[PDB]
Amino acid sequence: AWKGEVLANNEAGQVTSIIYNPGDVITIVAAGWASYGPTQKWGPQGDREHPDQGLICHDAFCGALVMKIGNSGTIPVNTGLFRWVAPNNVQGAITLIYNDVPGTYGNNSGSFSVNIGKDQS
Amino acid sequence: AWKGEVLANNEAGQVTSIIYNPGDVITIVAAGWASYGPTQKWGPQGDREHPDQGLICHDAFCGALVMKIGNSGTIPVNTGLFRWVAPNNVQGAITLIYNDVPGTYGNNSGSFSVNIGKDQS
Amino acid sequence: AWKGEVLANNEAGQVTSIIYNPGDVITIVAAGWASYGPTQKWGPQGDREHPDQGLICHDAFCGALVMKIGNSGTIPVNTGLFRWVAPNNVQGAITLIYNDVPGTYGNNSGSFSVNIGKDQS
Amino acid sequence: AWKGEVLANNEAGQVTSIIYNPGDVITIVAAGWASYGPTQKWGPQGDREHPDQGLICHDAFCGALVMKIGNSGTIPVNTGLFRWVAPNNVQGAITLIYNDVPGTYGNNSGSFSVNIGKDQS
Ligand SMILES: Cc1ccc(C(=O)c2cc(O)c(O)c([N+](=O)[O-])c2)cc1
Ligand SMILES: Cc1ccc(C(=O)c2cc(O)c(O)c([N+](=O)[O-])c2)cc1
Ligand SMILES: Cc1ccc(C(=O)c2cc(O)c(O)c([N+](=O)[O-])c2)cc1
Ligand SMILES: Cc1ccc(C(=O)c2cc(O)c(O)c([N+](=O)[O-])c2)cc1
Ligand SMILES: Cc1ccc(C(=O)c2cc(O)c(O)c([N+](=O)[O-])c2)cc1
Ligand SMILES: Cc1ccc(C(=O)c2cc(O)c(O)c([N+](=O)[O-])c2)cc1
Ligand SMILES: [Ca+2]
Ligand SMILES: [Ca+2]
Ligand SMILES: [Ca+2]
Ligand SMILES: [Ca+2]
Repeated sequence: AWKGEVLANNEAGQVTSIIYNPGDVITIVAAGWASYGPTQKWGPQGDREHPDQGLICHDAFCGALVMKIGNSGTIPVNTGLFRWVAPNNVQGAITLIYNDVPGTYGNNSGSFSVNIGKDQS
Repeated sequence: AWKGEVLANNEAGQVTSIIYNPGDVITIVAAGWASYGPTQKWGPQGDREHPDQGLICHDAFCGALVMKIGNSGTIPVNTGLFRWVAPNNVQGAITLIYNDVPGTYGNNSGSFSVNIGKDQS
Repeated sequence: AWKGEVLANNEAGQVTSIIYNPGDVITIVAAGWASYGPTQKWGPQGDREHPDQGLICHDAFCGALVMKIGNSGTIPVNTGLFRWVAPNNVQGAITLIYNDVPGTYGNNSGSFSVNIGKDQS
Repeated sequence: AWKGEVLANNEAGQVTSIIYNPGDVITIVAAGWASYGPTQKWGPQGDREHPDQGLICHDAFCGALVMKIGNSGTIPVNTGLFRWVAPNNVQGAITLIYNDVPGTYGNNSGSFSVNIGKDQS
């Protein structure tokens, strides 16, 4: 399995040790408190009240945890995924990213602690 | 595995199908939005700003997800637990509970969607 | 998980650390060479040519690996069990036993090397 | 997971649906009765009394179950593999094969029933 920190200010995202292959089943658990700028913190589901002003993922709130798998678009993670299977032709290294507007990561703070494992299949 | 809803207004908590036995390894993923009363919602980590005025679990925020295993005290769950093992002499049915002050559940709303599975061991 | 040897000459069998609980999924893999008395040795399926009379397990060949769960009757194991759930109401420690006629274990020789693990469930 | 039969008389072996990828943990359980020509049958460990000459796998007995991962050399399987990680740099489809001398498969008979699954990792 993989365990590590995803910094909210890391615009390129945190590459994991997990290479998602066809057929794989994965489980993700994400925890902790982070900010996209304000003097408040939100969990891995982000800020349900903040407008989307050009987020890297339009299917999750500002300040949410998302991922890319190889060459994929952003996929919501939020608090995690339980025994999850990717779409046809989605494969490669999993990168975890804090959901924010491109070029606005410099004022972000905090992190999420994330676990990923491959399940039985 | 078990999947189900934990209602924020359910003071007795939601009993699951998971009977935790000595040696078991479990994974929990919790998601969603709930309130302990106010016209705002919080995720399974609850409200980090709200004081503890007699919460059923003093190790988690008001509005967080917690659990009991058989005859145990409350144990924080928050967003989930990854490949977790219980203390010596903690065993029995897992019950999931919204963290609030006893007798104050009537104004709560929303729910968490929760998955629990037993891992390889 | 558990790994150990089951001696063919051990009439009482080898009690393991694995406690089979309701709902558990287990995998067993057994290997090696043993005899119920002749100079030949057989694997964990035993001797398909030997008559069935007086064996501790009528549903496996003489020289096969079998088990008990708690105080159950004998259950065939043979080369192993893949992601197995008990079809009967059984609970308790797994004991591994060589299948032979009671009182005839003293001329037996060799052993099986066995792995047991609990699977995801 | 994959379940199927490996015929002893099939020199090319049975290609499975399981693609072994770097880091995968697999479990294999094999059962049944087969012959490399004689009237006797043996289990998936084969015949411990048969000489080693000309077999497709020098590290297993004649009549044993072996495999290839992609275009690898033969790898012993015997009764199975418990939570196994490839110790060598191998990737690709698992092919299951009966261990015999090339060109001598036509007098073989019987089969092994095999389960393969990917384990948690
Ligand atoms: C149209 C517009 C106007 C103001 C901003 C803006 O200032 C801003 C700055 C951030 O650090 C930030 O994290 C976000 N966000 O999440 O939406 C917005 C961004 C876009
Ligand atoms: C000492 C005191 C004063 C006011 C209240 C109180 O009114 C209250 C009511 C709730 O529904 C509720 O969910 C909580 N809480 O989470 O703390 C407090 C509770 C205790
Ligand atoms: C050394 C040894 C140990 C066990 C056996 C053995 O299993 C055996 C011995 C007998 O006298 C017999 O009549 C039969 N039978 O009827 O199949 C089996 C045979 C030899
Ligand atoms: C009448 C009769 C027929 C078959 C057996 C018999 O099956 C048997 C099995 C053994 O493992 C064993 O060790 C021996 N023995 O050495 O005598 C006999 C035992 C008795
Ligand atoms: C029907 C059949 C099929 C295969 C065998 C067999 O494997 C065999 C045949 C031989 O002529 C021989 O010399 C040896 N050897 O040296 O061990 C083995 C024996 C019989
Ligand atoms: C010189 C020599 C010695 C041993 C073998 C031999 O091992 C063998 C193996 C077979 O599976 C088989 O089917 C046969 N056959 O029937 O001839 C022979 C083959 C050739
Ligand atoms: Ca920002
Ligand atoms: Ca309340
Ligand atoms: Ca005997
Ligand atoms: Ca042959």
